[PDB]
Amino acid sequence: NIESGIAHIRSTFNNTIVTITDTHGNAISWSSAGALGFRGSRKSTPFAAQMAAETAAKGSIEHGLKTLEVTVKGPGSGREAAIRALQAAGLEVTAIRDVTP
Amino acid sequence: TQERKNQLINEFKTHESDTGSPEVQIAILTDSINNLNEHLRTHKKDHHSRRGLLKMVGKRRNLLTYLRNKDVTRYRELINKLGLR
Amino acid sequence: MRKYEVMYIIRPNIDEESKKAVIERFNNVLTSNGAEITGTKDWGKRRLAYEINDFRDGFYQIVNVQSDAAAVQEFDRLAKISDDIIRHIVVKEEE
Amino acid sequence: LIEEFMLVANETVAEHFHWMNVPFIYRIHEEPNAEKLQKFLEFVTTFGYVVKGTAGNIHPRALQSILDAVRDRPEETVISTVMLRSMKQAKYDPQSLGHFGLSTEFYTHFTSPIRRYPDLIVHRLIRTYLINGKVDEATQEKWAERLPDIAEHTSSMERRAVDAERETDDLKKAEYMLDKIGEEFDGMISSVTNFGMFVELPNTIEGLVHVSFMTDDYYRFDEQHFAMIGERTGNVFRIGDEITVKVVDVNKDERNIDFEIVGM
Amino acid sequence: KVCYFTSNGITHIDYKDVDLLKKFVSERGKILPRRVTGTNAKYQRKLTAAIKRARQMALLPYVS
RNA sequence: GAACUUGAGUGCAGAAGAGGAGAGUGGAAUUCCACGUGUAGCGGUGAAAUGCGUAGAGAUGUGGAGGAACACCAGUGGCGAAGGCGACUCUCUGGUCUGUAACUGACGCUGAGGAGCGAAAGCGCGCCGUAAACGAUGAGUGCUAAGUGUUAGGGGGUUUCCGCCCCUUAGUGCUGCAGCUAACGCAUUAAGCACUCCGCCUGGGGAGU
RNA sequence: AAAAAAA
Repeated sequence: NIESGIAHIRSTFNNTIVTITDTHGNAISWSSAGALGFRGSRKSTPFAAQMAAETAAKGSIEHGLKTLEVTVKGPGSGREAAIRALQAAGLEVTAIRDVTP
Repeated sequence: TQERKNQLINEFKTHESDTGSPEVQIAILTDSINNLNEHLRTHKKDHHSRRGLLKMVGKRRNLLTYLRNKDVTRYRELINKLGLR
Repeated sequence: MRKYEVMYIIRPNIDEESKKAVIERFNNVLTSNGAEITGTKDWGKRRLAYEINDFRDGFYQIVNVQSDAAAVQEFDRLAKISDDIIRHIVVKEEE
Repeated sequence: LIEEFMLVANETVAEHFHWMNVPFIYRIHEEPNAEKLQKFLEFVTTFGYVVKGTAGNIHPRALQSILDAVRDRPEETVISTVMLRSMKQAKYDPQSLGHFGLSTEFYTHFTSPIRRYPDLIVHRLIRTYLINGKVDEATQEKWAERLPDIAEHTSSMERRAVDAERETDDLKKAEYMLDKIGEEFDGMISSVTNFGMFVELPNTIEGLVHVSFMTDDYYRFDEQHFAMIGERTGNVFRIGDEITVKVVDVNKDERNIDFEIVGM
Repeated sequence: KVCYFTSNGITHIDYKDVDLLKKFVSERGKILPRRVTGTNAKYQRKLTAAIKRARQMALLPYVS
């Protein structure tokens, strides 16, 4: 049971993972386009991004999260939708970060 | 430093307003050379500094040579006082 | 000697008494090594832009001094060692 | 100055008649389209902003807080333009539904009855309800029957007027520039469609630049990052960029103006 | 497009003035180019040292 | 022999710089691993195979490989003799530019040989040290239309500084006369017109043998 | 392609 946390979205060209953690980086929950049953083209899409983002977000709200810091990696098209999806799930987003090298 | 430079000028000037005499110039150069030789003793691999030195030494030598042909007395006085060969 | 501006961040998890001890210690370090303190501001607890040694805030001090390298370099040496001063920066003032 | 006075007058009249609970005409502005706004909120996340709101229920203040932040930046014209593309239109209506753009729940037009029929109606309703004191049920039922048709008609006539005024502006804008052939101008990239590029000159005159005139490279429209991406030369033409352009084809009849990429 | 530093008679930018420097970074933290802030090259360089000195002492953030 | 100040240099004032050697420190990546949580896919994708893994992977946090570099700024911008030189701070240190002329009074230029610096080399920090180590153009000096941009200064103008205009020094670009050129081109950063000194060439192979 | 508001 924790309130504040980070959401590490990895949107690649092939897949969207979404982990959510605490401030110490311990995984609270996660979901992904592949674990959403999307396959091939669909895993790349921003539809599958929001699906995974919300699937893990709603998993985090069970543990009782409210505020998320986001961190993004990878060049995929999913970050845009996924981050809105964290706001649309209910969780308020503060600091955005794009940690893409 | 500028205070050192101000001592040196007063010590070696050939009249009151003189800063442009070889005596003066060589004195100043002599100090800069001794300070930079010291710099290079610690920082051996500081090549770009060494190039600067080599030009300073050159500037010295040309002034001394200049002095030597102008007035040999002044030339002797100056090399003794500074401690050059 | 030449003007410097010594700015450091004391960790946010200390008492004001312990804080004053740090300032006095480090102002003593500088003056002991032949510095003279012209100024000593205190910005107070500010939020850091990022997390330093797992602290999200810290007590900014800002000491103007006039000294030789030895003073500043001694401050630098001890400010590294000290676990109270989490970060610092010496800077020359450009006249 | 005059804007603010007319606004407070209009709000005060609208508020009074809301609390009177009689049939009245209002000037409403709905909340923005949730799909278009969704694309806007994504778009402003490309730059690292976070808007404290959802696409269903965004507060006007949140959209102002973006507009303030971007002031004097490379993300100023871009954001502002995509915020408009998510905005709607205002219309008259008998129901007090609020004015999103002015962030007030009570708005009507009272202050221009020479030139707006809904202002002449408000004046008659003021004379009916306040001056004559006629707040009987039969008077209300008569106005309640008449106002919806007036509101819908007048809102249609406003849109028709604005479209016509713009059409004539764009028409005479070409007429002005039937001698600008060749003359280069330093005007910003105002829009990037897939069929070319649209460049506003400082004086609010826009013109087109197809890949037909993007002669150097085979550019491509990145929707997510609102921009033109060339590959053969490796170029980048985002929106809001200060660039140079030349008038080639002012065809007045269709109200076309064309540019060419002089450069950036 | 004017140089803020020339315009307002400023000769020395200070890495301690956080809100002054803040006008010359993006939200992520990226130093905004001369072409967009209209700064003079002289000051752009003074500005950039200051921003980096700021960043070191956690007055400003690092990029994205 | 004497005299001189314009070349050269010293003062004095100011200026800019990723110039050099030290020595600390910053954020980051990167990812060998050890382990903290977590738990089913991670994927590669023409999209599938190809891999793979629950014995906990991916994603994820701190020891940590700790060795490398410094995203924005960043500019055919700056500095350097060249090769080069870009996080921040301090320490030590080299050169250049502008202004004033207080001083010296030709102290200057070039420079075989020599010495030093000097890539991936090539190879045991050492040697090696040849090098599209080719803006394909030696150094120094003076002279010979313009126009325009940019970097670091100076003088002036109105004008409150700013701003905007004029003049000027040094650098760095673009365009362009005269002249030069086989042509292409170069053109006050000359490949023009001159003088000093150095390096170098004399058909292609054979042969850099 | 084009928001309020004003004309």
